[PDB]
Amino acid sequence: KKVRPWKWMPFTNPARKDGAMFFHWRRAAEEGKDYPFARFNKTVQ
Amino acid sequence: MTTLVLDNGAYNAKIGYSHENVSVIPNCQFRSKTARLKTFTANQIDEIKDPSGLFYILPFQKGYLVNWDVQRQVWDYLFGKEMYQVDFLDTNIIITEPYFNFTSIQESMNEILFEEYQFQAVLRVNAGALSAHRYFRDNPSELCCIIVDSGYSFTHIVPYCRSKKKKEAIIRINVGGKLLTNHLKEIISYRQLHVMDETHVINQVKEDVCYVSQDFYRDMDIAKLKGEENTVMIDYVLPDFSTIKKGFCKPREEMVLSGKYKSGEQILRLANERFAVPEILFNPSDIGIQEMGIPEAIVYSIQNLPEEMQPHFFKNIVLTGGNSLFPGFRDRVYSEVRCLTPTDYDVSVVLPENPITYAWEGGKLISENDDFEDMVVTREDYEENGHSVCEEKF
Amino acid sequence: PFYLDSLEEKRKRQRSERLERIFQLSEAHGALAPVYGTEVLDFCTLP
Amino acid sequence: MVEKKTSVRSQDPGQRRVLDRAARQRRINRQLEALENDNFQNFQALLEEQNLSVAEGPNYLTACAGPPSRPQRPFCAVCGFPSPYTCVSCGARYCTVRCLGTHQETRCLKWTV
Amino acid sequence: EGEVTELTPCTISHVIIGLKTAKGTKQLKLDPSIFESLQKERVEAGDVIYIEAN
Repeated sequence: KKVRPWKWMPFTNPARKDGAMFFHWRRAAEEGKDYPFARFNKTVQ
Repeated sequence: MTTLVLDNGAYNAKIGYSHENVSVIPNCQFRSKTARLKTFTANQIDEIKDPSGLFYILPFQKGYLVNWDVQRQVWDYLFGKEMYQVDFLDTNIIITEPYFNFTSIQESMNEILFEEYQFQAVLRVNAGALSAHRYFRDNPSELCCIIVDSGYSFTHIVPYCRSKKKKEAIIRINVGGKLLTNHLKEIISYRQLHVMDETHVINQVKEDVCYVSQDFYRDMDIAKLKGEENTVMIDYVLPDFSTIKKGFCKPREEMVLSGKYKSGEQILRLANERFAVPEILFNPSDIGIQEMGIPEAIVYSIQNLPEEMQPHFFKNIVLTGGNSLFPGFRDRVYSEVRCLTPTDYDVSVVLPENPITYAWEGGKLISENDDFEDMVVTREDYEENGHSVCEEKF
Repeated sequence: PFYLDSLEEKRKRQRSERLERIFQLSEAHGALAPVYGTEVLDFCTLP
Repeated sequence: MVEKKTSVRSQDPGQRRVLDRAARQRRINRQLEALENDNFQNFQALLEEQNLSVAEGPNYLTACAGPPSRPQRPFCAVCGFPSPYTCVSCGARYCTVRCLGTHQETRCLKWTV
Repeated sequence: EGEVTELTPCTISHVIIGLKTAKGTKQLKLDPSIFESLQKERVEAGDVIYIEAN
């Protein structure tokens, strides 16, 4: 019943504008999910 | 304008506006042993890819409330998005209340509703009173009705006559859907191993395979005779969340009578429970409880004062809730009340065709009663009277 | 609330059946007379 | 020849003991409370605070259904089928010698502490 | 015909007896002479009985 392999998955950070693709050891559940730290992009006004 | 009808309990928290949001939204929070102990809310359970071993944080474990924190968190998470469109003073809410609930807890709930969420109006209508109003609107020729609300965590025999409920022939029974689910859990645990404490899959198995036996001792004999002949030994394959995410009763043809399959599932299952766990509602006290069934109280509730209500009471029996979902429940209740009540007095028992959200239907139908503005208590009235106007209005 | 016409009519009809039953049974329990009689037996009987 | 090591957990019949009435009632009460509960195999304090200010009248107390008229049926505790027998030790019911053995091995006087 | 649910004799003007079947319950008034037959048959609440009106 064990199916949940961790995989070296690529991802993109929506906070960036250059579309640079990085990599991360994500789970098998949140594949393609938004970058969680993307909230830390509130540049000064 | 629109209104928000809310019914609340241990298993379900059904909120709905004038047109949509008709579903079985739960009331408790779920914690997954695997998802880093994340605390999920009523509808966020769908985000959990593995509901095995979910720890339930319950605002109600039985008819009464506990740990406001959970209820307020659930309400906030519901309102925060499409469910209710958090706008507060634009519309009003109508909340149900148990038959005999904590006076202090309920008045404090009304206080919180007026203060924090500041609904322009809310009232103290009863869960049974709303169903009574629904039934009266359905049958205007009726003048008296008894509601048998066998909810997932409730069993209320509530009379209603002349648009007023009397607090003498009003019965509640602790044999609820939660008790049935826990008993099925304990039985499966004891008969397959010495310990098993999962809840989410067995709660589904309950509504999937269980049924009310029309002939209890006949089914018992059919189960006592070897499985080669019985028909109630339908096997149920449990979900593993890796090949099939939802359990299911295997077809009668695919059943391998040896009880073992080369596929490797936890299909193990027995026949007795299927019809033994629901009959606790009808013939309790077999396990040890001093709790009484459905029919003897349906009877007791009628013969108090009026010979003019008694006949209308027998004629108007409204079976509702969640425990009335098993097949044969209606027929069994009808046969029992027909054999228990006098012959001369007519006895008509009719369960609706879609009583899955009967409370929401009653609310959506009362939304245009042209008297809700009087039935309800408003912000200023509450602030000025101090729970007195709320105690007056229901 | 008000009463039921069907219920009161059924009550009336079962009461009429009851009255017919008493009329029948009382008349049937006295149809035959004795062959000799209590006084006849007492007169014929000697010490 | 292979020496089969036996178990030493066997209990002496001279030390084994029968049960009583209070303990059976506590067994029943615990089983019912567990069936009512929902967690691993609080509202107790809830009902304590509730009864703290309860009286006689139109309330939960006088609203409880009570015992029924039809007598209690003797259902089994192991398999659930009709049980014409009883356990002389604890009073639990059963329908077959296999059920009695399973009860003695898994249920009889092992959970009462 | 049916199961007894209550026996109450009203030195007896009559006896009220409750009978039960799978069509509903029935309250019956029987002559005190039938109360003797009831007592002799030793019927009580819960026993199934036949009582011939004739």
